[PDB]
Amino acid sequence: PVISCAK
Amino acid sequence: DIQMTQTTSSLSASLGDRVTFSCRASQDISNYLNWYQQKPDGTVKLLIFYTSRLHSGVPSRFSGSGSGTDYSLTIANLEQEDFATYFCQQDSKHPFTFGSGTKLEIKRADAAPTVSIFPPSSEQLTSGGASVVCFLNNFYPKDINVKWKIDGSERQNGVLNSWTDQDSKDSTYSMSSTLTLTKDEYERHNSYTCEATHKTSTSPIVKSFNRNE
Amino acid sequence: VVNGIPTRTNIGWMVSLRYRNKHICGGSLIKESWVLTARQCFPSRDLKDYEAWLGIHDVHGRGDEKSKQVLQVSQLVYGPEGSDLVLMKLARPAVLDDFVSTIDLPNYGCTIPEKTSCSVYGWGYTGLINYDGLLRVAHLYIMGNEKCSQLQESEICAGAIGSGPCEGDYGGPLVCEQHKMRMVLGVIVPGRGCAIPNRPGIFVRVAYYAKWIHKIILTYKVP
Amino acid sequence: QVQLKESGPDLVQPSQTLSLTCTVSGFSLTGYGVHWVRQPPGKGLEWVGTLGWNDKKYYNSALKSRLSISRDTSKNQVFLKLSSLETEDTAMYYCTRDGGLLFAYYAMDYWGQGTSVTVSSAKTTPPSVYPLAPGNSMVTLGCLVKGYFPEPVTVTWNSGSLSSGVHTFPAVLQSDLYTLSSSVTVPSSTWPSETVTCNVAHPASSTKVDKKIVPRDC
Repeated sequence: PVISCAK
Repeated sequence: DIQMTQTTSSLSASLGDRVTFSCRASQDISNYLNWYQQKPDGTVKLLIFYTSRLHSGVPSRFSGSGSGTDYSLTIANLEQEDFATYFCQQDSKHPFTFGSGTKLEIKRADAAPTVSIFPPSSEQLTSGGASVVCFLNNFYPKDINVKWKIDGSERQNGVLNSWTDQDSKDSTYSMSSTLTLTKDEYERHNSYTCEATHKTSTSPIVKSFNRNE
Repeated sequence: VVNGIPTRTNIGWMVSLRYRNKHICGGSLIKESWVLTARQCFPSRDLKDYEAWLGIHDVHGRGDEKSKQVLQVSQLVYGPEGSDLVLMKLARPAVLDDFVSTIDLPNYGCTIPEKTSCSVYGWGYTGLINYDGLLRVAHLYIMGNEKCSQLQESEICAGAIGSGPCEGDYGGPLVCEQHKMRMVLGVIVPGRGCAIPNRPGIFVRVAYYAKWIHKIILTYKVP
Repeated sequence: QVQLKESGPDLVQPSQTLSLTCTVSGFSLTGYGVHWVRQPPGKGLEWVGTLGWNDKKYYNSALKSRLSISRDTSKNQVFLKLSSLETEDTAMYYCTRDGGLLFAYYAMDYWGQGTSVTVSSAKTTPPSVYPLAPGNSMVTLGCLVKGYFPEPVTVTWNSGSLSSGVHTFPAVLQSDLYTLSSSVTVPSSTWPSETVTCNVAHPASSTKVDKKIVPRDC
């Protein structure tokens, strides 16, 4: 659903 | 070293007042001046970075103002939590430097100190020392001066003063003064006086005892 | 930037895009040879018109005599129709450093949490007399899209205070931190007004073209 | 959230070397700088120095010749060191964060709680407790807690009974030993008829003295 921006 | 001068050491106010603090730099800082709040438990918070920019959590009654050398911080609608010490600091040149701080106390009706003297106790005299204790309780405002006289001639060495933070109940202050002495010299003299000069009277409050009686 | 503050150091991923020996707008360095900037930033198609300046605090480079790097623009790669995005290739590659550094890019498709604290940097319009030339920064917060349209999946909403990026700041980066890593999440493109308070800016969502960017980097080779 | 805590010893001796550690969380020392600030007992804040996001070091001017700052990015810690310690280095030491590269100012926007650091060569010493007795409606008594080390000392009256009319004053030091005093104000009907005694505890010497306040026999 909500995907993270930091790797 | 860039010298941030903060001339007012304390500043008394009441709830809802507009209160201002200021710094003056020894040279142009170009708006590189920050303000912090140190609460009585020692907690420090950032209030304002650059001259006027407000930090993310800071309630909106704070603001900044200055340029060149003269900068200042004000609180409209003073609230209880705002009673703290306020510090400024310059970022122009390394090394960063602070100002002496301004402690914001709570205003109150003037109060005359309760002055109370005590001779050196028996225990201590057998031990080899002599100490006279002069208490001064529940006065306002904090400014107060204490002089010791040993047979009318003033002593300053070995005097030892201490001051309570502002009382959380009756908003007064309080101070101890302890003249400390050798037994040998204590018993060479008779009268022992502490004098308290204070806004609340033009004539100093004197509390005395003679070693005879 | 209007109503920003000057940076204390020179930001390492910041590039001053120079059009005909004048700074026209901004740009963020993402690879040793690749700069990401906005479409509105290239009036001409002749490559000899442009240079790229790195490792500078001052837009004329006055302070940063030991750290500036001027690189020629080898090629323009144009983003998809509607992106307003331009990947700039450099002739010789940037020499990485403390004063010159890359900025990481976000995972493809990511939605950045609302209220995230972000930042815009640029040497653009200050609104004030005597712009000292020093790089500037403004602090923004991610917001909901409905707070802006009064939106496409290629745009994000961020606002402050009444401050923001303005003319001269375009093609510069929106920079946010999550999980202790700063990425470039939007790119500054001309919005309705400049630094109008209570009117958040629209940025083109880097995360929506992030996969596109790697398709280019893997394809357009450098000498 | 952004957090910082300071954690070194709290008592060191002159000519030694202080070693403090700042343990950060919520941010990465690579994009943010850390500042040391100290505060002598009773004075205002003093900037000690800083380690920048790029490992550049700037020091307070009076301290620079015996100061040092370092960091481990993997261990999320910034290390303070102060050589050739003076008594006057006694102060609370905080650590703080920059705006780093995201915010690009040098203001300290997050603050540690502090850690107390005391410098002296005193030997642990218990207090001598003397009673202060008068020598008209109210009467004020109190007791003097002389020459002890180190802090602290907890003072009560009638084991917590007498609470209201107390004033217990901050420790001040006379040369290298602390002196303290307390005062208590009871109705003259309370004293001497009833008992007033001050209770004094000095944990660092496992001392716990009571002492009753009695009128003087002239």
